[PDB]
Amino acid sequence: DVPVNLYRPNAPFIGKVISNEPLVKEGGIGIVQHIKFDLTGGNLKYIEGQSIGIIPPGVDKNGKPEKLRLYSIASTRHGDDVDDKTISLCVRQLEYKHPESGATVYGVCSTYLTHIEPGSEVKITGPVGKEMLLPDDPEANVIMLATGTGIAPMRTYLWRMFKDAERAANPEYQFKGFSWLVFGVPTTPNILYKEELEEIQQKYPDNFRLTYAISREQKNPQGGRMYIQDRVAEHADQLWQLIKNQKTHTYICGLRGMEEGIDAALSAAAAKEGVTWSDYQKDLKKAGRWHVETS
Ligand SMILES: Cc1cc2nc3c(=O)[nH]c(=O)nc-3n(C[C@H](O)[C@H](O)[C@H](O)COP(=O)(O)OP(=O)(O)OC[C@H]3O[C@@H](n4cnc5c(N)ncnc54)[C@H](O)[C@@H]3O)c2cc1C
Ligand SMILES: NC(=O)c1ccc[n+]([C@@H]2O[C@H](COP(=O)([O-])OP(=O)(O)OC[C@H]3O[C@@H](n4cnc5c(N)ncnc54)[C@H](OP(=O)(O)O)[C@@H]3O)[C@@H](O)[C@H]2O)c1
Repeated sequence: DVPVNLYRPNAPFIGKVISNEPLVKEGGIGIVQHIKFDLTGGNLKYIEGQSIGIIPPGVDKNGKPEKLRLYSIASTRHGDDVDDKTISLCVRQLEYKHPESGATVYGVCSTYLTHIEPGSEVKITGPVGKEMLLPDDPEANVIMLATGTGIAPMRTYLWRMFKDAERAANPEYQFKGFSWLVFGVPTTPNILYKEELEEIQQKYPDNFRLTYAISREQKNPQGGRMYIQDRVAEHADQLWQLIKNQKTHTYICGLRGMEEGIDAALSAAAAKEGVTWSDYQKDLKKAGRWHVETS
């Protein structure tokens, strides 16, 4: 049922870029682009939470062809236009200062993508992944913890759940549970899809909660910059109480250094009721209700 590897690296699907739009507003840090590709002419199908690979042109320092890089799909299975004809990505241009050099280094595939022009042909593979799938149960509770581009799979869940056109297209999935997104980014201008996320909260106040952790505009109780683990700590009991429901699913996507703080917070909450979080968590993973995707 779940589509996987309809296209592989040795024979990728060649899709055409339809649009490449900026997501970081003025005054924000870095570049993050929402890129939409045309899937017509191929049979690439996918579902929420999956990823696709992108093979950039060129060779590496050793003269070897560039390998694919994975990107979390940012659109629902129907595409942003709900026409089953496209797929979108949320790509940050990777750039860092070279060790003891000061010179900025630019990621190969992400620079290629963020600067790509509409009409360009791109090699796509996939889809891949069965670790971040959304429950078919419309009554489920969905906790979403994300940082930066980790918002990608969350957008696919939230759009399917709350977009008017999606609800009209998915008679089998009329969401009426509770979803809570805790999103961490450095600045307000960096809140990806801010306008749309807030529109959902306004229209579905009883079904969607939105919490931000803005590091350059907020500080935690300790005086440090506000990060996602700080928000989880702040609402640890509320989160634990929700997680206890057998119908609750939790999704974590973003940097590889966020789970540690998250676990510390939930561990203290569960310990109050004589529960060892590490063990409970293991059981949640085994049951397919604790979804993590970081790097
Ligand atoms: C399952 C999955 C989903 C992903 N989803 C997304 C997504 O939705 N959006 C997105 O933008 N990215 C996503 N990524 C990351 C993506 O796959 C690429 O790794 C990213 O875009 C960088 O690739 P690049 O080709 O631009 O950089 P490359 O040319 O491949 O350079 C990367 C290399 O630079 C070095 N490096 C990286 N960071 C630093 C640093 N901070 N300091 C010093 N050295 C460093 C490392 O040696 C690294 O191997 C995802 C990754 C995976 C595994
Ligand atoms: N499938 C996957 O494995 C998957 C999928 C999608 C994304 N990703 C990963 O997620 C990352 C997205 O990064 P981005 O560039 O989009 O992020 P970003 O916009 O630069 O920032 C995200 C926020 O996280 C903060 N942060 C730093 N260390 C943290 C920690 N240990 N715990 C929690 N927050 C921390 C940052 O701090 P400051 O404000 O102080 O800078 C910032 O506010 C990528 O590196 C990508 O590899 C992985």
